[PDB]
Amino acid sequence: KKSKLEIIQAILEACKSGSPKTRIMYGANLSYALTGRYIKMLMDLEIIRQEGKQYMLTKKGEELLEDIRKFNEMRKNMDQLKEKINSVLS
Amino acid sequence: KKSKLEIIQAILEACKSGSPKTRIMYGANLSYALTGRYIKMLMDLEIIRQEGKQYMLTKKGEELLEDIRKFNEMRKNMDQLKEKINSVLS
Repeated sequence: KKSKLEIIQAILEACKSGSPKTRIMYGANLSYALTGRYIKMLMDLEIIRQEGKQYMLTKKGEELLEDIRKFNEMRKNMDQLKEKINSVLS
Repeated sequence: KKSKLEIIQAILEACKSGSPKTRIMYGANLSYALTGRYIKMLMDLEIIRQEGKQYMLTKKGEELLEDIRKFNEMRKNMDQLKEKINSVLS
């Protein structure tokens, strides 16, 4: 099960190069109805924008996606360092 | 209440420049008996060593303390980035 942040990241990743609603739906593993609710939320915050049937990232959305990717990389490195620490103590 | 890792860090920080048992006890906020148990554990793992009445870090212990400090800094930066992300989404 994806967390709220993982759902948002999936939506932004799809919108990075432009994406229709159905692609966003399957990418975030959401019902069609829930996909609409997330899209509306992100559009209201001006994180994504719409061009015809496609959804794309705004500059704000691009920066947000970058921050999320950076956050996930930090988590990965932290988890690995924790394994290093634990190996020394056990 | 300190976590196990916070207790260990407090002990290593005290041992960095050499420390008697009582100083370690108050630094880690442990009973005298528990302080002895942690000291024995770290000595068995060769993380700390004893010179007279003083306890000091071994090279292994120095590296461990550095890893813990790095880990805590990573956590701080991660928490701050999470605040940045949350501010954009709310």
